[PDB]
Parts: sequence; structure tokens; C-alpha cells
Amino acid sequence: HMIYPNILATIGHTPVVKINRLGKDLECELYAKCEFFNPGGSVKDRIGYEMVVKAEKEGRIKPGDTLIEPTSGNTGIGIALAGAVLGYKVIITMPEKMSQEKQSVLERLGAIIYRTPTEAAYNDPDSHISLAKKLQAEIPNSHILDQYANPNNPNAHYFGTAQEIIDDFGKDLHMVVAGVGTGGTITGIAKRLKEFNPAIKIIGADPEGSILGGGTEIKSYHVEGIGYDFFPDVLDNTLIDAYIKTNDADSFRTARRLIKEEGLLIGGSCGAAMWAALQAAKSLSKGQKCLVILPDSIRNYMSKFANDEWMKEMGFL
Amino acid sequence: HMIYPNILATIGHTPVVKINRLGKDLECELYAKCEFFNPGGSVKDRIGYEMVVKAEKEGRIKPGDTLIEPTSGNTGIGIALAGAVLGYKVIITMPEKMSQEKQSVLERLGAIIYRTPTEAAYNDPDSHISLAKKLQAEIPNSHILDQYANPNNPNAHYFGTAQEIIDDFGKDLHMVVAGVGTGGTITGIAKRLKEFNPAIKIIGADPEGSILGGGTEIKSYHVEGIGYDFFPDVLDNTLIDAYIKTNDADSFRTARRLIKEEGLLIGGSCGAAMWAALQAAKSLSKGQKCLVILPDSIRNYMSKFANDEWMKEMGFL
Ligand SMILES: *Cc1c(COP(=O)(O)O)cnc(C)c1O
Ligand SMILES: N[C@@H](CCS)C(=O)O
Repeated sequence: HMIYPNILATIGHTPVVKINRLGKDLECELYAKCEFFNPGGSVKDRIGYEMVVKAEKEGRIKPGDTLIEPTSGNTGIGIALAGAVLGYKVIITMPEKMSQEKQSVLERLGAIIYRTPTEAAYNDPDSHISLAKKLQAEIPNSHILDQYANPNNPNAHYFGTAQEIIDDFGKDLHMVVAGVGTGGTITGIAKRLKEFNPAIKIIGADPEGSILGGGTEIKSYHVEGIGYDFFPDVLDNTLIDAYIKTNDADSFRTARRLIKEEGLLIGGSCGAAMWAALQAAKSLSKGQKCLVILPDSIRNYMSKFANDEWMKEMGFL
Repeated sequence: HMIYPNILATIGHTPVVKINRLGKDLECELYAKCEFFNPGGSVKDRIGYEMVVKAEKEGRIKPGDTLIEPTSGNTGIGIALAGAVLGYKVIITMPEKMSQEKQSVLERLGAIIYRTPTEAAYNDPDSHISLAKKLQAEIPNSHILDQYANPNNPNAHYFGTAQEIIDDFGKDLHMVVAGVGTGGTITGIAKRLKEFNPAIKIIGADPEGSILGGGTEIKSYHVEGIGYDFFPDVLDNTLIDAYIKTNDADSFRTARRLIKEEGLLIGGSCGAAMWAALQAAKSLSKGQKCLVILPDSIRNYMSKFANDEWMKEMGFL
């Protein structure tokens, strides 16, 4: 019976929904934590809020300053949302691979977007990571909050996301499956949940062509938000019990199944995480429960996996 | 805490957020009820659910049947969401004016879409309303729930939306502003809230070129979801204290202000309702409160008012 003082107060406390068709072949029950209910449309609202609010409280930033962030889109949106509400200028650097819908959301939130060449490595000089550094050196009173190293990324999940999981399931939860990009979600959740229940299994989903979950070959893929060519400082792989390597076709196919068979209007990496869970949860028995993190909404992919012509062009239909 | 058995259980109980910048010239305080948090992205999830569940309980429809609905998109999405979860085939008839994003969401939920000419009058043989009737006469086991006349449209707001408003505000609410399409939202809310507090003011927002809030001239406009060339049976204009006539330019400008200055990722008719509220709420004094219904998400308009190229093409930028 509470009124929210601003839109940032609606971040978090996201619904968990039972999966009723896709997990038909499992012994366990299967559930999804629906991060698309966040006001910016993704899990990254949590870390945009936490990084901005902690930095402001500590005196690292002040209203009127500029926040510069390299992003695949969602963290940019989370920071842009916090900046629109709290009074920060926001600049995003984003590879051309990321969807146009992300750029339009960013623009309407007041962020300025610099698009960079898709294929640049994390250290390549024209990359979004490098361009952000050049911008910070040239723009007075600017800051790169840096989701890849800022502890307020995993901390948002240790104190927030994982607390919600504890509140919803208690000890009656046996596995959590999460796609891994920065690693903040899986690391914050794994650390908190294993303190609470050391028997819980933590499963990462990592695309083929990423090194986070093993391997050395770097290769591009269409799924957005998961996988990297370097290990982010916030990722603690020692807390992860297993990785499942995912692929574009199965990710987008499973995402379409989530929409059509569960009515969940989700994104591409949601299909990746769910597909991984449909493999990994086979280790659970009757009466056990598996939770999958679903990071974002279909909105970011209307012109991509949600579009039949794009799917056929890219070999997924 | 709660685990939801399916996505339909997350419909409703939407946040009310204080408006902190746009209402700075008002004496009163200003608030927004954020219907874009519904799982289908709009207020119409409420009536898609209510119409399906009540018709099924009454024996008018049964799982496996086909539901055919004329819609501007959002009611179609709400019915498609219910149909995906509960097992109904869904066919939508929709004017060409409505966004491509709405059609893509409908298609991914498994619905079939028939597009009809924008300029057809509601009773022209080729309108979406007329086509739905022709399809129902031909397709076995098909039914039109009919949001324009079905009492479970306003009933969903009388028993649901309006109860939530009472729960959040009690007697400390003095005006509600809502755009009018079918009139189900404004009628169900007005009926319930005026029983609870007869002094509350109910303000409708109606586009220029619609007859709902007065006038006789029919003219096309780009804002989606509000205004019509006929009076829907569910609309009770005797419950509305005043209408404000809205226009595309002010609607899209105010929608862009809501996104940029409040971080509310809303749609075009949200700008219309908010622009109307910024006029009508001037009658309120310090210590009074005005609530604006915000019907849907920016997702439905990414290629339209949220896109600078579209705005330039249509003469708004
Ligand atoms: C339908 C709708 C409205 C108006 O709601 P009604 O209950 O039909 O009067 C306003 N905006 C949008 C986007 C809608 O879909
Ligand atoms: N994590 C993947 C690759 C192993 S290195 C797997 O379990 O097959």
C-alpha cells in the first residue's frame, strides 16, 4: 500500500514464475526470475542504481557530473535511468553489434551514444572500452563506473537479487542457472546463496566463442549480454559449480519457446540461460527446484530474434 | 514474497510513482500509475485476462477454441498472453496505423494478425471490427470477446485497478486522468472511485479527431489506443467530469518528457494523458493529489515517436 517516490524505487523485487511447459522432461520443478519487470527492462537496473548511488554517497560523483560507460546496452540503460532521475549526464559507447532498440531507449533517456566498430577486442584502441577512456580524459568531471570491476555490481546481487531468492524459496531451492557476462549476477548470487545453503548448485551459461566458461578460441556470436574475451574482475569462477556452453541457434529457439509456450516476453540470453538449465537441471530429483535468471525483455530484440526474416538470414529458422 | 504459478498471475498491482519534474508548476502533487509493468506491457492485460476467464467460467468459450478480437494492439496482446498460457488460439484484426512492434509481439505469442485499412470507418465492411465479425461467422469454434461491449472490460477496472488506487491513496486523492479508447479504464475506475469518494474528479483525455469527448469531425492521428469514431457500449460518459482534447505533437512531446525527465519508459497515449493532466490539475490546491493512468510501454513505439527519423518524417522534429 505504498507509493514509490521515483521510478528507481521500483527496481528489484522481481517476480519468480513457475515454468509449466519447457521443463516437462525434468524430475525437478523449474522456475524463472523475471528481470524484465525492472523499470529499465533488465537486470542491469540493479547495478546502474547501486554503482551510481554508492559513488554519489562516497563523494566519487556528484549531480551534474558525466557518467561514461562502455556497454552492450543494458548497463547503459540502467545508468541512463539513474542519471535521468538523479541528475547526471550520461554517455554510452556501444559496439555496432548491439541492437538499435537499445540506442533509441538510450537516446530518449537523454544519453549520448558513440557507436564503435563491432569486432574490436577489449584492448583494441577503437573499441567501446578504449573510447570511453578517451572520452573521460577529455570531458571535465566525468567518470567510468566500470561494471567489469566495480564491486557494487556483484554487491547489488549479493544484497538484493540473492536476498529475494532467499525470501521466495528459503532452503527449498537446489540450483540456480545464470548467463555470465560481467559475472556480477552469478558471483553475487553464488556467494550469498552458498553462505545460506552450501549444497545449492550454481550453473553458468557461457556462449561458444567466449572464454568465461572455458576454452581459448574467440569467436563472435549474435546473443547479447553474455560471454567475453577477458575475465572481468568482478567474476569469481571459483563459486560456479559447472558451466554449460550455449549457442545462438538453441538460445534463440528456446527464447521463442519461452514466449510462445510460457508467455514470457524475454530476450535472447534468457533463451540461452533456459536452454542451459534444461541440460543442467537433469541432475536434480523429484521435489527439488531449479531457478533460472531471465535478464531482460523482448524489447531490445524486436528487429533481431523476434523477427522471422532476421532469424532465417542468420541461420536460426 | 510469492512464487507465481504462471505469468498471468503477475497481472495488476502496478506501481504508483510520484512525478517529480513535470508537475513543478502545479500546486498539487502528481502521480502516475504505471501499467507498463504488466507482463504483456500494457493495462489491457487486465481485460484480456478478465474477459477470457469469465467467459470460460460461463461456458461461452473453452480451451482449444479460437478467440478473435478487433484491437489497436494492446487488448490483442492481453488476449494472446492469456491464450498462450491457457490454450486458446488467437486471431487479431488491427488497423494498419498500429505499430509493427505490436504485431511482432502478437506473432511471437502465437497469434494470427489481419491488418485492415486505417481510414475505414468502424462500420465500413473492411474495418477491423467488421472483419472480426466476418471471420467469426466462418471459423469453427471461434468467439469474439468484444472489448467494446463486454462488461468484463470495465469490471476488471472496477474490481481491480480501482481497488489498487483505493489501497494506495484512500481518501487522499482528488483527480484521476485517463485517456479514453474503449472507455473501460475510465468507466470502471470512475464508477468505483466515485462510490468510494463522490468528490473525486475524473478527467478524460481524447484526441482531436475522435468523438468520444465531444465534436463531430473525424480525423486521423498518430497516437495509438485512444479515441474512436463511435461510442463503445462500455463507455459511460456520464461518469466523466471533464474532457481535455489532445493532439499528436503535445502527446509525443510530453511522452518524450516523461522518458527523459522521469525515467518512465512509456508510450504515446501516456504523453496524451499526462499533457491533459498538466492542464486539468491546475484546479487542485496545495495538499491535493492527481493520479494519471499510464497505459503502456515504449516497446510498442520504438520505430515511431521514440525514433527521431519517424518524428522528422511525420513533421514533429
Ligand atoms: C486501450 C488503451 C488506452 C485506453 O484504455 P481504455 O480502457 O480502452 O479506454 C490508452 N492507451 C493505450 C496504449 C491503450 O492500449
Ligand atoms: N562448460 C562446457 C565446456 C567444458 S570446458 C561443458 O561443460 O561442456
